[PDB]
Amino acid sequence: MKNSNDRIILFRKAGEKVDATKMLFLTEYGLSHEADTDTEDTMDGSYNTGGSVESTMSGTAKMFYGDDFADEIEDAVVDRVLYEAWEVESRIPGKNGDSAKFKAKYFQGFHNKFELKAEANGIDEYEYEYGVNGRFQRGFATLPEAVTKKLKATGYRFHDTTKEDA
Amino acid sequence: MKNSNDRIILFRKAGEKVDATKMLFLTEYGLSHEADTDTEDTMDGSYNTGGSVESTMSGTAKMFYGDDFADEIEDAVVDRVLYEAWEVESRIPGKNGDSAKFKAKYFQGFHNKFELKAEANGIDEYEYEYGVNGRFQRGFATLPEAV
Amino acid sequence: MKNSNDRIILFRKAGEKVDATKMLFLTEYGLSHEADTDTEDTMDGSYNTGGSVESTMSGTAKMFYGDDFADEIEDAVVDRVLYEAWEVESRIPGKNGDSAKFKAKYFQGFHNKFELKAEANGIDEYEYEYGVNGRFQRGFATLPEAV
Amino acid sequence: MKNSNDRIILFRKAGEKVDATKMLFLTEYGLSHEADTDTEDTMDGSYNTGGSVESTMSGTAKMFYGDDFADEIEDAVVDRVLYEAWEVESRIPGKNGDSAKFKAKYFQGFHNKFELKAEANGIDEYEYEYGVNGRFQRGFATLPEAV
Amino acid sequence: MKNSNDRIILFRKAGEKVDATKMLFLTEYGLSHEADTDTEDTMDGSYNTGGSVESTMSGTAKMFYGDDFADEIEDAVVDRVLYEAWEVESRIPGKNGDSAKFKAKYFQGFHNKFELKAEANGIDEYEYEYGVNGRFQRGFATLPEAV
Amino acid sequence: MKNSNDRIILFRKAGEKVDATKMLFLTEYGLSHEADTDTEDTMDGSYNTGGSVESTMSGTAKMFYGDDFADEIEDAVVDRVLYEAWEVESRIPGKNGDSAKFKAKYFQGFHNKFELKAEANGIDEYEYEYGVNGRFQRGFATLPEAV
Amino acid sequence: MKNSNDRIILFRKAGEKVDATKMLFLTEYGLSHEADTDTEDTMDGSYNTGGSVESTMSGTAKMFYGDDFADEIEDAVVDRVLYEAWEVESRIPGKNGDSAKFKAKYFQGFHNKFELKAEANGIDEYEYEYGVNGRFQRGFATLPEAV
Amino acid sequence: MKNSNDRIILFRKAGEKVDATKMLFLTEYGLSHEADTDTEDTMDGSYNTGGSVESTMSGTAKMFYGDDFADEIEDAVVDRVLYEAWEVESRIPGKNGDSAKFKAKYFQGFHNKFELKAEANGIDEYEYEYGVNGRFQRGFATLPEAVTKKLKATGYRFHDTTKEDA
Amino acid sequence: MKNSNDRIILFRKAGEKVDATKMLFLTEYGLSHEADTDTEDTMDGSYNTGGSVESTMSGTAKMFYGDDFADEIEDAVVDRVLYEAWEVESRIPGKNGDSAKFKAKYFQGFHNKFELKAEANGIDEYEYEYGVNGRFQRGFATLPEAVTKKLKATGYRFHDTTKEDA
Amino acid sequence: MKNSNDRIILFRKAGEKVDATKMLFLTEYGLSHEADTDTEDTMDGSYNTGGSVESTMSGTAKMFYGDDFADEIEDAVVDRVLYEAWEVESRIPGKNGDSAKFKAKYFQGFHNKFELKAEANGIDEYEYEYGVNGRFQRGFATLPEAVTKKLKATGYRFHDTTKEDA
Amino acid sequence: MKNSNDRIILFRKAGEKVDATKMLFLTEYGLSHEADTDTEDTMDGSYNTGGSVESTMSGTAKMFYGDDFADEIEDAVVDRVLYEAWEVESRIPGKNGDSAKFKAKYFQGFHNKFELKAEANGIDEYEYEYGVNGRFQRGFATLPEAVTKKLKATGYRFHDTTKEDA
Amino acid sequence: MKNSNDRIILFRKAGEKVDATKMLFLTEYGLSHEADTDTEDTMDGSYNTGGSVESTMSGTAKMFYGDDFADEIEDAVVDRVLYEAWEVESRIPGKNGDSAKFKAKYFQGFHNKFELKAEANGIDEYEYEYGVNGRFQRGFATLPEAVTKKLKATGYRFHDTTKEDA
Repeated sequence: MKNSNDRIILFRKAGEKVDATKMLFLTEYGLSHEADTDTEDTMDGSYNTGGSVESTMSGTAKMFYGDDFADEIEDAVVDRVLYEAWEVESRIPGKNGDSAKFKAKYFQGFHNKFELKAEANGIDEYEYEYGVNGRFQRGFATLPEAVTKKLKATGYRFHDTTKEDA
Repeated sequence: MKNSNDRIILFRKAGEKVDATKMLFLTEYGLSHEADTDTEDTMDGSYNTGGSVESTMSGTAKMFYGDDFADEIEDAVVDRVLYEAWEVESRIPGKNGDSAKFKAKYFQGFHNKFELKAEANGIDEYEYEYGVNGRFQRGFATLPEAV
Repeated sequence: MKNSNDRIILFRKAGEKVDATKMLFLTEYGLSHEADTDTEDTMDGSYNTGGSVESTMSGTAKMFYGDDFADEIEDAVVDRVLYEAWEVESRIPGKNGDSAKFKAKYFQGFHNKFELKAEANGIDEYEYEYGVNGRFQRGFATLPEAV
Repeated sequence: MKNSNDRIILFRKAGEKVDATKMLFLTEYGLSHEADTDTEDTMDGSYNTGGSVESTMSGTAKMFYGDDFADEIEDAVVDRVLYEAWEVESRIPGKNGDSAKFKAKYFQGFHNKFELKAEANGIDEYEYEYGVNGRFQRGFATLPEAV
Repeated sequence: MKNSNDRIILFRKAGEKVDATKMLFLTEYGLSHEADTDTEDTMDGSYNTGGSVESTMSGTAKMFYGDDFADEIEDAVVDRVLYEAWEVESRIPGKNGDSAKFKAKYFQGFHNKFELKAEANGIDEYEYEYGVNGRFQRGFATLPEAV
Repeated sequence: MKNSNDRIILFRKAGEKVDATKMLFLTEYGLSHEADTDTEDTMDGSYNTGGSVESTMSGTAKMFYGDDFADEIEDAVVDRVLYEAWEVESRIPGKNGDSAKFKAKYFQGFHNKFELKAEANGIDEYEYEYGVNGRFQRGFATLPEAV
Repeated sequence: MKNSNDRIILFRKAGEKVDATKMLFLTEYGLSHEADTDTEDTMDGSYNTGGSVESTMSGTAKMFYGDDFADEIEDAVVDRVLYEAWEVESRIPGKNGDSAKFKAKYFQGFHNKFELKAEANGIDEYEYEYGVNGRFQRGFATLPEAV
Repeated sequence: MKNSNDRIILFRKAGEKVDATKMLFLTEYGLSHEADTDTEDTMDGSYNTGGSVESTMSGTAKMFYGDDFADEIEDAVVDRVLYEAWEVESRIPGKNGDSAKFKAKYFQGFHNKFELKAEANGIDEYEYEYGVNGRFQRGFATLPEAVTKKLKATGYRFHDTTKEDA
Repeated sequence: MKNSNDRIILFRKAGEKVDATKMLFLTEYGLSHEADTDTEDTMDGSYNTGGSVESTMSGTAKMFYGDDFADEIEDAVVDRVLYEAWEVESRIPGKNGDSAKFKAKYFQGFHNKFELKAEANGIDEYEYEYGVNGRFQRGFATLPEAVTKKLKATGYRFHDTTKEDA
Repeated sequence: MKNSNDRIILFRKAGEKVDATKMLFLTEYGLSHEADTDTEDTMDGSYNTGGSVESTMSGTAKMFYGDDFADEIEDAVVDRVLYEAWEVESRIPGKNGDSAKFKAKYFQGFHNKFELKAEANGIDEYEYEYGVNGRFQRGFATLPEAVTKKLKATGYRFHDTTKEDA
Repeated sequence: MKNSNDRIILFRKAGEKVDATKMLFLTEYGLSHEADTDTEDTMDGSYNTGGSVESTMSGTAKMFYGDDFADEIEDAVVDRVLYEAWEVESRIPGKNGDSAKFKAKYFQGFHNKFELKAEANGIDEYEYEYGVNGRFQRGFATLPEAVTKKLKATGYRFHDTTKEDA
Repeated sequence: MKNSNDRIILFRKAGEKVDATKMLFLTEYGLSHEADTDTEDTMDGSYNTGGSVESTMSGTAKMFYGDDFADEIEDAVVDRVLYEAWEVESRIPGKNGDSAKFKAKYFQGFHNKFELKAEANGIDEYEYEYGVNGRFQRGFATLPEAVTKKLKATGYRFHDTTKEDA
């Protein structure tokens, strides 16, 4: 009972004191939290001791002229830049003394892969896989004004005919 | 109660702000909104997916000598230029200060198809299919030359 | 023995509790229940799978000046708002205290399609397809304005 | 030589042993047996696979006031309840002690579809498709109320 | 120059050597041979594959009281028993000692489909499709009861 | 300006050099050449692939007593023997020493389908589809028996 | 207002610069431009892909004795030679120094299909489908022999 | 002759003394019991000695707004929390002095994997793979009231027209 | 020229003195007899010495309410119980002084895998892979009365209308 | 320009002095001759020296009641019996003083794999992979009378109506 | 909002002082920037230290008669010639004092793979995978006149009838 | 802008002084030039030193009665015979004092694989993979008369009716 369009992605470069940057035009998306069971089994029983996680998140996108962000992702991949990213679900606001904040999943890592593709008379898309350093942290997050105005994204409001407006 | 010929239909390219025109000699005009909803099953119940809606309109008209508009359409379908159109119902004016402009639906998209047809001893007829490209807005619009 | 025009058909948005209306100038109305049962074979025999049933109803009607309801429908198909409808058979009242309300079928779902059509020197006709979204309930319902 | 209207057609739910009824105002009734045999080729020859046979019957009838059976059918297609039906040819009685009961075919399955239809100034017609779910048995069956 | 009704058409089960019969009240009868040849391309040229040929025949006829054969057919399509059939053209006798037997085509296969149909105030009609299962042999065959 | 019945159409098996014949009682005859060209897109432009062309011809004719040729055709489609055919237009002779032979198209291939059909109180009609198997050659050909 | 028979239609092979001709006895002629636009969905919105447009034209005409052009067409579809065609509207001359040449559309491509057809006691008719292979240019062109 | 809808899943966190939690809107489901044959073969015979099992269970789901359970599953995967889960088949009640209890398969472990996915204008689903510590235990289990009332799940009962009810 | 429906599967637990148990509603089926060629090749020739076989049989099924057998299979997989199973082909009876016996393939082993699956409004099926200890043995086998009566499996014989019978 | 139907397969067990046995109702067929290049490359050149081949042949079939041959193949697989097999192409007879003989490819080996499969209301097919000892030998071979009469395989010749014949 | 047709590929052989060479008739295209996380994890934390990248770019093409370039690519693959290549995106010109220059991605390497394919009555295409030495460099690049005139690529301008022009 | 039909394949056995042999009825075709980058990376840079190539060429064909060539290929694969082969593209003749010669790619090796396949009422095709010793050589090659006359391959010229010709 939840449309994915609702979820939103925010990015930022760690040692940069600026507001986040939404990721536009991502078609697919995925977030895998694997686990490796450090289990040691007795000869007369069994036990699990620990777990080494291998979290990660995958996404696609469509490379529109306007934003140069994909270039930043690529520079991160090739230059091994640390990036902090969080998916901040819209339409799930705070409960107690929190209304503009929104549910989230904040995690940091390095972009361990990035790969585009393009065909004739076709939009040129790409796919990035992003690691996750350790465990992620959840917590209600607020959005920056820029992302808020983008979220609206109204399309071609009513214009008029015979030269009143383009 | 509305005679079809009351429905007036205009087009123009987005770039050409000044330009204005109307489609002539319509025989059959048909709008369409097609909702893509295919529920995928669930153990505890079922959910009805909300999919996109590819609305489109198909009209057939005739082709005479004092007009080339249909040629502009068969140009656009190929060059894939953008257009925007106005489905205005006449005899339905504004409410307060918009009386000169009658109710209409405005939508911007491309012409997805052009197909004309000839028949020995008969006037040639051209049909066109136009994809609306998103939500269709409402309001009122003013006609040119009072017709 | 029932003349089709006895079948009365109402719609309204779930949110607008107060709102009420009826469809007018129906020409052909058709309900449908489609059972998806495809047996998959078995060595010892065969089993008939029980699949979902996507019931839907399609109606065509005319479009006149003193009404905009059809416009609300061509709005909903796009905006994909929910609606709920009432297929009430008149001349069939309650049994004990429900006489004013006649038998009907109630079901809530979306409008899956709108397609109108024009024809030179003729009234424009709009057709609509509505998906019922689940089991259709039975009972009796009351008409507005005694008609 | 048999006039179609001689073919009589009954239904009832398996659970309701006592219940009995008949379909009324048939216009077109059609049975069908569809053999799925697709030979897959062989170097030394060819073999004709023996596949299942999904037999089904489709009937259209009218809908009047003194009956709700068709409503039970449009209920079953949704609720996917079992039914069992009798295709009895009248004017064909038993041979020794079964004269009161005429030849018939008996088969139990679900109603796979219901689709009714209206038309301004005309009686509404409902069509149904019933899947037989296996081999159809033969014998003789007795009518109710001598008709 | 041959009136269709000259074509006589017989069936019988392989097991029942003694049994013999004929199809009655044909309205439209049609044989078919369908060659599956799909050339797959080649750099130096092209080769035309020689595929199997699924020949089949479809006939419609009427259904009266003094016959149950059609019921045997609607039995076989389900039970998927083998049959063998004779497409004999009358008025074409042997050449030397086979005059009593007229030219015919003999082929053994299953009945792939049965579909009957009713219509208020009309005789019910049953159609059948029979798959021939291989090469169809030729020669002459003798009719029963001189008709 | 050519009346269809001027088109004369002959067949014969490649092996039987001496054999010659003609098709009789054509009602509708139709040749066809189908080009398979599906451009696959390219970044710098587009290229139109040059694919094979499966030409074929379909003719319907009648079936009388003083001929069995149609039976040879329904034999070939099954046995998948080769044939070769001649689409000769009469009233179009050679130019220098070929006047006795009229223009024609020659092509060798198989008969891809045979389908005859009967109708109570009517002459049975057989249709055939022939695949040409490659380029069709041109030239002039001589008729038998001056007709 | 344009009678169809005003539309004049010429063809010729690219190699044969000198050659020129016209299509004769058209009955129905139809041009078509088909835009392939299938939006693939996006989380933040939707984008309408701009795909290629496979324009093509289909015409049917008659076939007489004093012409072989149609034969050249049924040759090209097979040999897959290039051609180029001119859809010139007569009664529409130039503007300054091009009056002798009337408006026309020029496009070069292959003939994608040829299909002729015969009918006892009637003139044979050949239909052709031509793929335009890219953008269609506009301008004016001169007729041969003043007709 | 058994529709899957009947089977029901119940979860619970081990060190939590509360009633179980149904798992809503699971589309697919699977339960694999692999085995590793600790077999030793003589030079003049053959033998099987033991077997190391690698049981596990996989499931999908659809992430509706109402419940935050998927978040709990995820927290488990990343934090290695032990969970006890059992599928309790409905419509198969107890035989002897047991009517409210239902057939079941009880097992506990750790969630070794969790991974969601989401596309444009599409519901956002996910897939979790859950290990099984050792052998499972079967036994007739009773459901908690909450699960019982959910099981009913009637939909949009008959309302009325012209303002009597929404 | 042989319909698979004809073949029939019989199971039994080894140290149990009872009659076999047919396996109902198996859709697919398979029986792989791999081999490992213990071959030693000279420098001036070649030779095969022996072969280690890895026989096994795979099957699916559909989990109808009536029978609890699938539960027994599962208990085996998890508990490593030795089972003896044979496919006994119907419609191929004995030749010499044997009429009720039927051709067969008898083999013993442990169930090395079992795994079910189920989807919405779908029958819940499963798949099991069963090892084979060593070489199997062929020999005409007789069926137990229970399996014989099941084999008939007639469906909804002719009942009557207007209350004579359900 | 060659229909596969023409090719024919003959089998025989080595230490058996009898005539071959055709393999009926094989749908697919394949014959792979892999190679392993024992190549040694200098530091200033390259060389191929030898090659170890891994030839083999695969086939399917359809298990008709009449013949018990598939059982023999299976016994070979599980018992490691040596089998000599040759594909003898029909319609390619001898050239010089040879007319009844036919072109062929003769090879010996052990059946390294065999595996059947079967579905509901479906014919029960199988697939066998057969090794090849070393290099095969080609040479015109004659067929046994049995195979010759089978090759004809005419179907349901013209019978007669009204009790003259079945 | 970006058609791939816009992007353009330029090639050149390193020790050659000539202008670049566009690559015509490439259908697909791809550019993968993998990464290998040289990460060392403490026993009480985690850390990433470095990253070894494995960039590369893949493309197809269609082998038109006119150009012999594909032959040069092949000679490279087989001869291990160093090539410098850059994708220079059209319709994204310079910003400050730069108008003829275009955005780009310049990288050098060796062609680690090349492979064509061709079917009957089909255009003969090919696929090449090209490594990337280290990190690539971005920077606004200008095109050579040759590529500029090719970019236009107008098709069959208006000719005339009855012998004025071919 | 090049149809594959144009390209032609020529084969020959090395130690045989005869003219080449075309390969008829090949449907598919492929020519892969892999590379293995003998690269050594400093701790403060990177370098490529050499490359070991693994070129090869794959092809299919259709086994027409007329030619016995496929048998020769097979004999090679099994006997490790060295063959020299070159694709000589038609419709690309010599430039300077060369008109009958045609562009080509000459290479020799051993046939490392060969494998046929055949189905019911289907033409019997096969697939061969052929290695390449070292680097190939390109050079304009002339064709042998035999191949030239085959290239024409005209089909069923105009015959005549009523017994004039078959």
